[PDB]
Amino acid sequence: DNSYKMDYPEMGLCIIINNKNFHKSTGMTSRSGTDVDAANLRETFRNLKYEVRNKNDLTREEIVELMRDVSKEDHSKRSSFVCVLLSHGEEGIIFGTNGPVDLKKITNFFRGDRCRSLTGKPKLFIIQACRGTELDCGIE
Amino acid sequence: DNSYKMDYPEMGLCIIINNKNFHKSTGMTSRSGTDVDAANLRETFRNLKYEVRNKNDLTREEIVELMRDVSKEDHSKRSSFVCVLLSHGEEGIIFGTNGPVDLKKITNFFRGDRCRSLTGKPKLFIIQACRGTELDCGIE
Amino acid sequence: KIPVEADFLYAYSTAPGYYSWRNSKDGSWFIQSLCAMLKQYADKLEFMHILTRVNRKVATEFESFSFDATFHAKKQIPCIVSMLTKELYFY
Amino acid sequence: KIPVEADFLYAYSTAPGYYSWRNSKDGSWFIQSLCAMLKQYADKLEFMHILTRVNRKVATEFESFSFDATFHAKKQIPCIVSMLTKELYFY
Amino acid sequence: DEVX
Amino acid sequence: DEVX
Repeated sequence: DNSYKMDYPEMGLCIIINNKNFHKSTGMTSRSGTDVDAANLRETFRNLKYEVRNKNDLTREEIVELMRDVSKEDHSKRSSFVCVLLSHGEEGIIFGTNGPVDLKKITNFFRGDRCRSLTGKPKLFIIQACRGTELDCGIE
Repeated sequence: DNSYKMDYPEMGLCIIINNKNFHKSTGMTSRSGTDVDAANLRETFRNLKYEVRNKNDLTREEIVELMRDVSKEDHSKRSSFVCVLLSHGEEGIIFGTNGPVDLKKITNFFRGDRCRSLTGKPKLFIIQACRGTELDCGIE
Repeated sequence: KIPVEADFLYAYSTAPGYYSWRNSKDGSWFIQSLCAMLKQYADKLEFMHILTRVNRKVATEFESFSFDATFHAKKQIPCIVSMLTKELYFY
Repeated sequence: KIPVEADFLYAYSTAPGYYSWRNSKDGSWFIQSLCAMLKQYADKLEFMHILTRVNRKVATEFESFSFDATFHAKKQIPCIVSMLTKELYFY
Repeated sequence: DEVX
Repeated sequence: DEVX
């Protein structure tokens, strides 16, 4: 066998964290049009048979809180896990409405020893966020 | 078309930088058995029809010097470019025999605007080197 | 026994260290290009190949426009980071 | 017009931030596993799929041994980083 | 167009 | 076994 077993009772969960409005004090500007992405992703993963859950404008605390809980759930009858992060960010960092969260932190909740229900199953993280401030000028 | 054109007169160049012995003053230990990797990679890429070039124990300066020159060459009749780095390192850093070289530095020599002869062609970097000091304890 | 970091896939919208583009009415370049390729290819291609399609689309069909010279005519390339152990098919 | 960082592929021997293993007589786990898969599959599989094979091999068939408890029984997972725009076949 |  |  060389391909992931996708015949489990269910394709799995698809968590979409869509942050559009940040606290004034963070200095972070609103991410317009992000609702279009979240609506699109929701419809696409629905037809792929994933149980989708949209969460909007979560604080750093809630983001971690959500990941912690999603990991403690039982994924025995689920084939895979998908997490989509739509927000501001920097290298290895994604912004909660009230402040930054380092990726590694929420990623660890799903690694081998931690989320044994997903062990051996594909954990996919789709991230729409900045990774710094460099601009690509292109060529030709 | 959805696959890279590999019918150019030649498959391309394959640069293998194999560092085994570092200057005492760097505090870096010898990378035993790395010769086996360089001999293996040399034989494998030979049968893939790449023009292979083994360079051993280069100083940080020479590494950059080599990349700079390899980029200025004309790759018009070459399908792709392969660079193999065997040495010590850390996140985004690879060690020359006399000191560190940041990856980004030698990578830029081959990006779009710089190496126009490779533009649109696959530039592959294979790296055998440490990326930090974390250890993976595994599971199950 | 297998690595704890294994079976992970990070599909980034942009390359390491770079900005990411989002359009006020159309959505981000990455997401709209990802959903489009999933719809057309989820039942035909392996996942690593689909994302590659997404790379070509974002890289090819998008270019920023702005009155601010510093941000005008900028490109973007998504970054796939795979530590998967097998091929992934949604069917 | 295309991105300047496009059409790059970084095949790392280990994941971000981790050590990489090398054997004194056999060679590094990554390289010996890469050359083996190239030999068997260069004429049959697309490059992204071959590296995936290499991921499974390194992840599956290797485990460090040492008298030093801190380094004993450690695993490793290679990390593929693709910004390629198309599929890569050596034939 | 805007940035993230 | 050794480390890089």
